[PDB]
Amino acid sequence: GSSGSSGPRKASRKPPREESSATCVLEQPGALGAQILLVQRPNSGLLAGLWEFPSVTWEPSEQLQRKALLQELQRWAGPLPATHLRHLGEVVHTFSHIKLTYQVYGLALEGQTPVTTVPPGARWLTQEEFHTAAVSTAMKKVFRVYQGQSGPSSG
Repeated sequence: GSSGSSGPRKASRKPPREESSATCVLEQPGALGAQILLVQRPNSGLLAGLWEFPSVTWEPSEQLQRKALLQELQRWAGPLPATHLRHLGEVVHTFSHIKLTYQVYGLALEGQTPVTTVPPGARWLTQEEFHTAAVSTAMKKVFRVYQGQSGPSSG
């Protein structure tokens, strides 16, 4: 009985109070070692026009979420795996009179083919580059979480 509506983007009807989204972290091997991807929103104003990992609307089904979750990612990079995707914890930030629910997702290319492609709305930075990057707390929290289950060690 999921009450409330998801995706206040459309015609302003429901309050932001109920806002859920599923963000994922895309990483790929490089000369240095491994760099992640960071996209910026066209929005302008408060918490608008900032850099942060790509995300998609919230899905009730553990499958629908991952499915669409990738769709977006592809829009930026392109070829995105499926099995490599795995949910790693979550990030829920409580605002003054609002409640946001971000789903932390990790996705890295063990040894698959690179993307060597990206639109003018997405930039490929490193792990140390992201931090210094202007990112909203919410997002900054998703990273530390994604780092958890992630290591170079064999697999």
